[PDB]
This record gives sequence, C-alpha cells and structure tokens, in this order.
Amino acid sequence: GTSQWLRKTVDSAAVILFSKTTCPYCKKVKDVLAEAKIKHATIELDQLSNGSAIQKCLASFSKIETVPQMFVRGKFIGDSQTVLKYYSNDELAGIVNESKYDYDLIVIGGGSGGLAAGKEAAKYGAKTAVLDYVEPTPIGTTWGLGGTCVNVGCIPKKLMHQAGLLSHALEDAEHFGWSLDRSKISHNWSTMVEGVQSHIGSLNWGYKVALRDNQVTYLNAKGRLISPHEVQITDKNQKVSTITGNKIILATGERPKYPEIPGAVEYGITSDDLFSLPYFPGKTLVIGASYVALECAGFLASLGGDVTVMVRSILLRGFDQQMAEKVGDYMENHGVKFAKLCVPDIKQLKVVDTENNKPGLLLVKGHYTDGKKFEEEFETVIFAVGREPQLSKVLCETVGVKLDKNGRVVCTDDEQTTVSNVYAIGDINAGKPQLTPVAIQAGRYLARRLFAGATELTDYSNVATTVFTPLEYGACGLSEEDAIEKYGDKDIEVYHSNFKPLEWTVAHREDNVCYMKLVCRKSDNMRVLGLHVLGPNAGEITQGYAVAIKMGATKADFDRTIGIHPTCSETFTTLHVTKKSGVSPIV
Amino acid sequence: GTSQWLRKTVDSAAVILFSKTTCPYCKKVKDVLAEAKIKHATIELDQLSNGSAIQKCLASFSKIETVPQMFVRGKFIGDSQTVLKYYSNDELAGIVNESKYDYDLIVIGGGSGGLAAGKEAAKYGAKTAVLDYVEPTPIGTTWGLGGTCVNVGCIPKKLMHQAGLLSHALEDAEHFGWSLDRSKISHNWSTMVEGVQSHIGSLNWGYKVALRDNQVTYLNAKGRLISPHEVQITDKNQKVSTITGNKIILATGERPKYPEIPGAVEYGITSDDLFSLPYFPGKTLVIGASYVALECAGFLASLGGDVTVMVRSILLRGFDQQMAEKVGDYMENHGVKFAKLCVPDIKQLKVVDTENNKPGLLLVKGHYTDGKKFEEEFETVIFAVGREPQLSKVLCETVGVKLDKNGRVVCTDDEQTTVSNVYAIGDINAGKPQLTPVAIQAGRYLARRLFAGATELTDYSNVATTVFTPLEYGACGLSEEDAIEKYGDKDIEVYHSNFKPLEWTVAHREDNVCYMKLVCRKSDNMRVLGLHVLGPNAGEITQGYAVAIKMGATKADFDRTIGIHPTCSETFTTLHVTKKSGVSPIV
Ligand SMILES: Cc1cc2nc3c(=O)[nH]c(=O)nc-3n(C[C@H](O)[C@H](O)[C@H](O)COP(=O)(O)OP(=O)(O)OC[C@H]3O[C@@H](n4cnc5c(N)ncnc54)[C@H](O)[C@@H]3O)c2cc1C
Ligand SMILES: Cc1cc2nc3c(=O)[nH]c(=O)nc-3n(C[C@H](O)[C@H](O)[C@H](O)COP(=O)(O)OP(=O)(O)OC[C@H]3O[C@@H](n4cnc5c(N)ncnc54)[C@H](O)[C@@H]3O)c2cc1C
Ligand SMILES: Cn1nccc1C(=O)NCc1cccs1
Ligand SMILES: Cn1nccc1C(=O)NCc1cccs1
Ligand SMILES: Cn1nccc1C(=O)NCc1cccs1
Ligand SMILES: Cn1nccc1C(=O)NCc1cccs1
Repeated sequence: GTSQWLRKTVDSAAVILFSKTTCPYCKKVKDVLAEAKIKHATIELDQLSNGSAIQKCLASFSKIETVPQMFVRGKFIGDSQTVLKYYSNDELAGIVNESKYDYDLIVIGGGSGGLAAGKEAAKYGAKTAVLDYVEPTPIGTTWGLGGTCVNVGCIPKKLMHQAGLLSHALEDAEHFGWSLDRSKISHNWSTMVEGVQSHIGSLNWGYKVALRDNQVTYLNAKGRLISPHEVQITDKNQKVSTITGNKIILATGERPKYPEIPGAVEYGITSDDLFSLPYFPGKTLVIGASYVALECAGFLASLGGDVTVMVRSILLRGFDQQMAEKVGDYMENHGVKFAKLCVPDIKQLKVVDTENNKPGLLLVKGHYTDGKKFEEEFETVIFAVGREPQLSKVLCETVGVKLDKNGRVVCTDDEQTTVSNVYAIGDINAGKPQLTPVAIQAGRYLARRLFAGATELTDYSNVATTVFTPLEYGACGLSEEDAIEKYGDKDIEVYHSNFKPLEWTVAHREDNVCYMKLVCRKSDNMRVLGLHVLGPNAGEITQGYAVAIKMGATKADFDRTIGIHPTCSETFTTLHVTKKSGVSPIV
Repeated sequence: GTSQWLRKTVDSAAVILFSKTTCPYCKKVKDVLAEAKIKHATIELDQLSNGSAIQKCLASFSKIETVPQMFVRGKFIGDSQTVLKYYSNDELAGIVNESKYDYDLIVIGGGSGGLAAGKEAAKYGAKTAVLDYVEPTPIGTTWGLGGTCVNVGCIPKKLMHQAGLLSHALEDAEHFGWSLDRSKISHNWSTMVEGVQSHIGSLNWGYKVALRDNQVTYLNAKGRLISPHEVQITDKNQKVSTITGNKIILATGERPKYPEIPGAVEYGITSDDLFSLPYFPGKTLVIGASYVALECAGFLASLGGDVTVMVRSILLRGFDQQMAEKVGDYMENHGVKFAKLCVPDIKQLKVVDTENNKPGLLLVKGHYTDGKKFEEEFETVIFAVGREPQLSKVLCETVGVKLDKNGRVVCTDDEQTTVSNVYAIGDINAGKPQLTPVAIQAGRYLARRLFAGATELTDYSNVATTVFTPLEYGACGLSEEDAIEKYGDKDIEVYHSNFKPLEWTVAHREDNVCYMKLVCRKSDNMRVLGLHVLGPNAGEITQGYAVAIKMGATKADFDRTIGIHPTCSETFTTLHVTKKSGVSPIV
C-alpha cells in the first residue's frame, strides 16, 4: 500500500527531499540545494494524511525515521548534517550527478507531448534529453521544433480558418454601416502564408529557448531504441552514436498517408505541404472526408478558391452523423463542391512553375461506386486520407515493445509499455483521443509520477473536440447513435433547438442553420451523455460545459443555471423540445 | 406536506386534469378537451413519487379516488362520463369559462419578464391579459412591444457593439492577406441605425403575433392597480376603464435617472434615446461609470467618435475592481478619454438641427474632486447614472404592497408581495440581479406554480454576467474582494494567467492584456467561488462554466477536464500560478 508507493517513488526519482513545512533543518537543506542550483522534488509529510506512516517506512531505506532525508536515483544520501558536510567539502555536485546512465530521461520526439514531458521532468531534477527530427515530405518540405500541431496542424490551420472567416466579416460590415465594397476586395495567399510562417518561426525559437532555460539537452537527431536503455542517434551529417537513459518516453507522432495509386506521391500534396506552400493552390481537389479534409477545403473556398471534395462514403466517420451532414450541407451551400461516393484511380499535365510561383496542372481519373467514371482537371490535389505512425523506424523489434494491429503502442492506464522503463504518449498511444491537449496532459502527469512521487493519472473520457469548418462544430461525449446503441432507444431522450446568432440578423444570414442538442439517459436522472453544437465560436461555447459533464451534469443542472444574454451559448439553458415529441426545432 | 400542496394547486389552477399515462379513459378525456380547444394543465400521477397518496387526497374534493378528474378554478367538474355529458349537451364551454373575474391573470408590463409569464400561463388554460405602455422620454422618444432589453437595451447595444468590433476586423484583415485599406473606410451612423431598428421592428411584430397565437389579450394601455383585484387602464385616447383579475403580476421595469442639475433634462439624452438617434452624436460626453456608460462609450469610440467619460469615483461599482480597472485601461489605450474624479454642475450653444439631421452644441461645466474646474464643449451629452422604478405611477398606496427604501417591491422567495394574489418579477423585485434571463426564468417558473401545480423556485445565486465593452468581461460568482471579506485572506487562493488569442498573433495585437482568474476557498476542497475573464467572446466563454459552478466545481474539477485547442477558454483547464506565490502571470 503506502510501502509500495514509497518504494516506487524512491527508486525512480532523480533527486528528492522528504521534508516538513515547519522544520528549520529542512529549510537549511532546501537553501543549500538552491545555492548549488540543484533542482529536486519535495514531499512535505505534514501535508499527507498518512505522512506518519510514510516517515516510518522511510527507515526501511535509510535506517532513520527523521526529516529531512535526501535521496538521489534510489540511494539515501543523508540527513541535515551529512548534506551540509558534502556541500562544504565540495562533494555534493559530484554526488547528485552520479548515474549509471547518460540521462535520467530520453524523450524521442519533440512535439506536443514530448516537449511538455521533458520540461516537466527537468523541473524536478531529472537530467533530460529531447530528440527531434522531421523527415522531409516527398517534395522536400521540412520545419522546426514543436511537432505537428505547431508547424503543420492546429496552429496554421486555425490561422487560415480565421483568414477565411474575415471574408464574411468584410461582407457583414457593409450591413452594419461601413463604407467598403466587398466585391472589390481580393485575397493574397503569399501575404497570408508569410504572416503564418512568421508566427510559427517564433514558436520554433521559443521552444529552443525554453529547453535551454530548463537545462534540457536538445538534439536535432533521429532516434532509434535499440535496447531498453540504449538510443541510437543519427545527426544531420549522418554521424551515428549511442546514448543511454534510465526512463524512455516514446512521443514520435504520425504522418499523412497516401493512397496506392499512380501519381499520388509524385504529383499530389498533403497538409504537411499546404501550410507553407509558396503559391495559391488554385483550383483544388481535396481527397478524403476527415476533419483535416473538410477544414482545409473550407478555408480554401472562403479565400476565393474553386474547391471540390472527393468523398468515398460519409463525412466525419466516428462523429455524430446528423451533425456531420449539417456541417457538409453548410459547406455545399457556401461554394464547396462534393463528389460523393467516389474514389481516385493522377496524371501530370504541367509541372509546378517554381520560377513564376504558380501551381502545375493535373488530370484526376476515378470512379463512383456504381461504376460511372470521374475525370476532371485540377491545379492542386490534396490527400487527406488518414495518418499513421511508422514505429519500425523508431523501435527495434528485439526491444519487446508490443504494438497493436494499426502499429500503435499498447499501454497501461499509466502509459507504461510491455517494457518496464519505457512509456508512450500522444498519437502513438493505442486507443486514446489524438489531440494536442491530451498529449500535453499525459506528458506532464507522467513526468510527475516518474520524478516527483505523484499518483494522479490522465483521464481520457469525455474529452471535448471542435471541428473548425466554416461553420464550427463542437462536441463533448457520445454521439446520439452511440448512446442509442449502448442503452436502447427507449432510455434515450434528446433535447434540441435551432438558433440564430444576434450578429447574423442585421447581416441577413440564415435563420435556421445553427443547431444544438443534448443526448440524455432517462433512467439515470436524465444524465447528459453528449452535447453537440453547430455555430460560430463553437469551441469557446463547448469548453466550459466539458467541466460540468466531467462532474456528471444532468438536464436539471442545465435548467437551473441561468443564461447570459445575448449569446449563442445561452440556448443550452432553456432547451425543451424533445425529438420524440416530433415538434419542430425551428425558432 | 402533500395535502396542503394539493389544496393550493386546486385553488389556483384555472383548468387542470389529474391523469395517468396508461389509462385509456384519460386519453378519451384529453382528446375531448383538445377538440373543444380547451387548454389545461395535466398532472400524471403514474409519474410522481407520492402519486398514490395524492390520488387518495383527491377524494377530499371529489369523493372519488379514481382517475381522470378535472377541475376548473377550484371546483371539481367530473370524471370521464360526466365530462362527456357536459360536452354532449353543449354545456362544457360555459363551465370552463365561468369566473368571478374578467381574467385569471393580468400582467402589468410587456417586457422580458411579463411577456414570458403571460405566454407560459396561457399554456395551462389561464385566461390572460398583458398590458404594455411606453411613456415617452423628455425629447419624445417611444417604441413598441417587448420592454427595455428588446427596444433600448441588450439587443440594440450588442448590435452596435458588433458594428464597433467590425472596425478591428477590417484592420486585422490586411494582416491576414486581404487587399482593403482600412484607413480609407468610414462609418455611416444612420445606415447602422436603420438596420438595427428594422430588426427591433421584427421583434415588436413577433411578440404581438405570439400573444395572439396563444389567445392572450394584448392591451396597449397604462395600467394602475387600485385594489387587489382591480386594474384601471388608460388607452391611447385617455379612455379610462377597469378590468378585474384573479392573480396579478407586476412587471413594469425601470427607466433612466437624470442628475438634479440645470440643463440635464433639457439638453442631454439617455440610452433610451441613443439607439434610435437620427443623427450621429458627434463629439460626445458620457456621464457615469456603470456597464451602460462604458458599453456605450466603447462602441461610439470604435465607430470613430471623439468620446470622453466623466467618472465620479470608480468604474463598475459592485464588480471585481481589479477586473474593472483592466477594462478601463484597455478603453483608454484604444481611444476613450476619461475625466477622472469629476462631476457635472449643461448649457445649450446650438439647437439640434432636425432638418439637416445634425446634432446641436453644448457647454458642460463641472468640477474635479480637489477643486479644479471642468469646462469643454460637446455635441452630445449622455447620462448613464442609474435606473429606477416609478411604482407610484403603477400602484395605489392603499392596496398594501410593501416597497423598500429604493422603491422596489419586497417579495418572498416565490415572488409573492405582501398582498396574497399580487406578485412581482424582473427589475422591480427588490434585491435580485437585474438581468433579462433572470426575469424570463422568474416569470415562466411563477406561471407554472400558479397554474400547473409546480413547486420549483427560481435560483438567484451565482448568476453569470458579461459586460460588452470593447474587450469583453465575463464573470460568475464572487469578486476577489468579496471572497476575502467573507472568508478571510488566509482561506482564499487565487489562480491566474494572462493569455493571447491565436487570432491576435498575425494581427499584431497586444501580448498580455487578456486575463483570467479563479478565486477559490482553501478549506472547502478549493471550491471555485468566482470566475473572471477579460477577452474576446467572453460571454460564450463564461456561460458553460456557470453550470459547473452551480454544481459546486472545485479547482480539481477544472484540472481533470481537458482543454479544446486552439481556444481562449482552454486556459482555464491548466491554471497553476497563484497570487500568493508572487510569480508573474504573463505569457
Ligand atoms: C492538419 C491537422 C490539424 C490538427 N488540428 C488540431 C486541432 O485543432 N486541435 C487538436 O487538439 N489537435 C489537432 N491536430 C492533432 C495534433 O496535431 C496531434 O494530436 C498532436 O500534434 C500529437 O502530438 P504528439 O506529441 O503525439 O506528436 P507530434 O506533434 O506529431 O510530434 C512528434 C514529433 O517527433 C518527431 N519524430 C518522429 N520520429 C522521430 C524520430 N525517430 N526521432 C526523433 N524525432 C522523431 C516528428 O517529426 C515530430 O516532430 C491536428 C493534426 C493535423 C494533422
Ligand atoms: C442599455 C441597457 C443594456 C442592457 N443590456 C443587458 C444585457 O446585455 N443583458 C441582460 O441580461 N440585461 C441587460 N439589460 C437589462 C435588461 O434590459 C433588464 O434587466 C430587463 O429588460 C428587465 O425586464 P423587466 O421585465 O423587469 O422590465 P422591462 O423589460 O423594462 O419591461 C417593462 C415594461 O413595462 C412597461 N410599463 C411600465 N409601467 C407600465 C404601466 N403602468 N402600465 C403598462 N406598462 C407599463 C414599460 O414601458 C416596459 O415596456 C440592459 C439594460 C439597459 C438599460
Ligand atoms: C500487459 N501489458 N500490455 C501493455 C503494457 C502491459 C503491462 O502490464 N505493462 C506494465 C509493466 C510492469 C513491468 C514491466 S511492464
Ligand atoms: C425555462 N426553462 N428552463 C429549462 C427549460 C425551460 C423551457 O421550458 N424553455 C422555454 C422556452 C425556451 C425558449 C423559448 S420557450
Ligand atoms: C402576502 N403573503 N401571503 C402569503 C405569504 C405572503 C408574504 O410573506 N408576502 C411577501 C412579503 C414581503 C415582505 C414581507 S412579507
Ligand atoms: C497540467 N495541468 N493540469 C492542471 C494544471 C496544470 C499545470 O500545472 N499547468 C502547467 C502549464 C500551463 C501552461 C503553461 S505550463
């Protein structure tokens, strides 16, 4: 119980001090450690309900039951007198740096999860290295430190979404009294990309400064785990060497897939290339139906592009399908064309004009599910048909780390793999939501358990999401069809309503396109199982409700809470029309 | 408790049917009442906890313990045979329509609370009248049905706020690649007012249609309660008559105050006049420091006005003063001038030019709090120095309804006045938050208790707010200073952080102006006592957290909930810097 926790804490902490808030001897040790610039974890036994028991259990390691007690990498170092002896004799530095390994922690992968984990571990005195390398895309695209979200993901895509949203802000402004003429205004792609890339570059730099300031070793090198404690590194001159670490965190993420058809790799691109592309894509085909495919098609259309989406079966597989259809219907009414039930079988007509900064030209041939043919010309073809890890590049099979059928790492609920000192976080952790805030929380909480004696786990249930399509879609919890599957139709009640943002009235926008619903369980006091909203600022709307759902909110909790007026979100506080009543949700 | 409840429900309901969902005899009576277009409340006993005990208590009125049983204004009417007997003999309509009074409910005042109460009561078969009259402002301004929020409050001010926000959207668009030149674009006040007023006109019409479709009598007439059941009405020709009603709801609201100084009434205006003003205000002085004053000064500055605010002492008295100061400093850096610690002692230099649609010119004289004098010319002067009811207009003193020292109605926790059949809701209910969603909930919940046997009360605690200044300010719960006063500084912990919206990066806006904090009580599991946020879309951010605070959220509930990325709201899910630690909150 307590004895198994304390044994795990002492064995894996790099430098840790067992202490009491009221002890002047403990303050003296803390003061010396800060002078020497020795970072460490601290456990204050008068803050724990069973601190009395823990302090007796410490004697099993040190043969004493007093505070303070200092440990380094599993070894009792001393009490107050002994630590001060080592300091005044100039022996303490060499003691706190003694290790069987080069590093207490090696993180393979410098993205959302890996950077968060490495910074948190270094705070408690773990000597840490972060490895990051970006394998170039087929056309040669590469980028800096920070991972998929920072460089080719959430950050550039929401900036480009905002450039798209501003098109409708320019339109609205005339109705609110401003003198501009929207039909006379055009968009400059390269000016936008330059501004987006300048911000990304400031993030690349900020991460390198943060690692430097936390005393983390950053290696721009590709890592491969060749045994439980050995990592082979290849640098930018193909120099190969080996470094060793006590704990290993795998955090290498995923990359886009291509279909196995002629011309796909040679002549199409992916999201990896889009966010730094030097020319406007022009007339564009997006192949796929994920949130990546629809978000990219959406902003390209708002920026004035001629955009088509090729859909194999359905939009947004895995999300609530009533909401997915409403998302696509809005896109189609606002200029995005859809080739439904269709797959591709890519021919090059013109090479990309790198001189004049212009796209090439491609012939796309495909077929509909009934066998009819598809054939049309496009300037750019973007593939958004899923993402995958490539761990047979990071991980020698002899190490013994178990992978599932999709190539992701099978982990315990505390991120441990089948090898005791090796852990995995982020998109490569099998079965977990693949989101930046999840990877960050997992990485921070893991570092605290390894190096500061924490026990708290990451909670992966009911994590909210937002799809940043031209009209945004926020969700938290089950889809309506998943709720009915799990509990049966007779135990599910759905409250819903259309709404119109007040901002849309003077601007003469649509009356009954925005929509929201709560999916509830009758036999469990009308517990809210899932929340869904389509409208502007849907991520801001959804976030706060995610705390209430974590807390077990019921329909009655929504009813008794008062709305803020005038807002979109307040419509959730007065819902009353059920789907089983058959009454229209229009307002 | 069961027997005194049923007594109160039967005496109060206009038409009510006690029923069971499984009974075909009940179904037959429902369809007869529907065919007859007789509206009524229904109590399904096979869905209540103590439904078996109520069924037996019904015999004290009807001498039967069986179901269905229908009652009209306190009298038992009959079972299934007896009701069809009345229907077959064409006796039913005369029975359901017999009453001592003209109406079951008279609502005095057709604003946010009054219209909501009237429509909900009519749902249960209560014969209802709604009286509304708008007394003109000193310069003669008047408007249509719907109250302060609809015509001269939340709706027009947030539309005008949006027109102001679009000026900075026009500025941002250049940085995101759009080809306009903000510096050559101007704003037309009269075009914006026409769009705003056309939307308000559609709401006036919608409310009249809604009342007609619910069989509610709408009288555009001034009402005066002269006895507990008698309302004297004066129509548009000052024809005076009297109508009678069983229950009365006072819902007459407030109007702006003027200071007691020369020239104020003659030459100044209030928010009542601003939202339909036919000329641009020009160089404007706003006198006051309430959320009304700051919201109005805010959008006038963003439209291009030369705007000054004259402040007697502090901004936003009653709100968290750290947050109020941040609100005002942002406004001062973005064009609003402030005349601090200053009060007015108004002279007319030019009369308003109603023909050429031009403002007049005024000389304002005042003094600062030490002794220096204030003297400057303005084209428009706006007073926002509080609001008050004038219930002497509405309520004869002899009726016996107790008012407080401010002229508001003293009520019980179920809105009852000191006269048993008279109730008050909305801004005139003493001590309650003066907000439109509060008035709507109160009115709806009260109507259900009067006419459908409901017991649920309106919960007035922890009601969230938003101030729609140029940078918006949302809050739910206690200010920091009120928490410290209530519990003591050692029992309060405050977590806080600056943030920067992602949308502001490419647009080159400010790094550390947006700000958020959680005020928590240490000795109660670090319960969240109050939430505060300064930033864009603050009302959408705050709303969802109000449900969590209503359910008693702690800091650990915020910690275990995962963020949505990229949003402003997600910063609440990872707060960690305490005020007590002294660490900087900047990003
Ligand atoms: C277009 C797009 C949009 C997205 N939008 C959002 C959004 O709005 N919100 C959201 O929450 N999520 C979004 N995501 C998902 C988000 O990007 C991921 O969930 C997140 O980046 C996962 O972080 P990670 O640490 O697991 O991996 P990554 O961020 O992918 O980091 C892994 C890093 O390790 C490097 N690496 C790989 N192999 C090696 C090796 N052998 N040695 C060294 N380094 C190596 C990789 O090059 C990379 O730099 C989006 C993703 C995409 C593609
Ligand atoms: C500028 C401004 C901005 C505001 N912004 C917001 C906001 O963003 N959010 C928010 O929640 N609240 C806001 N409010 C507050 C909101 O308007 C009020 O809380 C709400 O309107 C109160 O509703 P009510 O039913 O109590 O009264 P009202 O809506 O004022 O309705 C009362 C009606 O009764 C009429 N009446 C008066 N006497 C008589 C009589 N003798 N006979 C017949 N009829 C009579 C009045 O003319 C009026 O039409 C704002 C207020 C102002 C002034
Ligand atoms: C069975 N399994 N599948 C994946 C991960 C595991 C597991 O139990 N790992 C925990 C360990 C403790 C010691 C060494 S590994
Ligand atoms: C008041 N309330 N709290 C919870 C559910 C309800 C409710 O019945 N809403 C009524 C209407 C909302 C919008 C138009 S009518
Ligand atoms: C009149 N009445 N009938 C039953 C209950 C009441 C009542 O308490 N009225 C409200 C009050 C306001 C101030 C003091 S009491
Ligand atoms: C991870 N977490 N969950 C709850 C509170 C925290 C925390 O300590 N936040 C760390 C940082 C936030 C922003 C920059 S560093």
